[PDB]
Amino acid sequence: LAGLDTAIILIAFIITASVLAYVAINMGLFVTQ
Amino acid sequence: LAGLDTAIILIAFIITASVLAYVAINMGLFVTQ
Repeated sequence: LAGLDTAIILIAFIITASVLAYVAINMGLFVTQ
Repeated sequence: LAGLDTAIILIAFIITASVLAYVAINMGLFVTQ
């Protein structure tokens, strides 16, 4: 099925969103300060 | 995002105001003397 496939792609794509926010926020506070 | 670029756009122009103010006050401080 894809239900177990989609759930795995979900966790992966969610982490890459967290890393993107981790860097984007950091660079936000850096150039601001 | 309009937050990072604006901060750089900001600092790019605040630098410009500093250099113009630099040669501005230097202009008056000379001619009056």
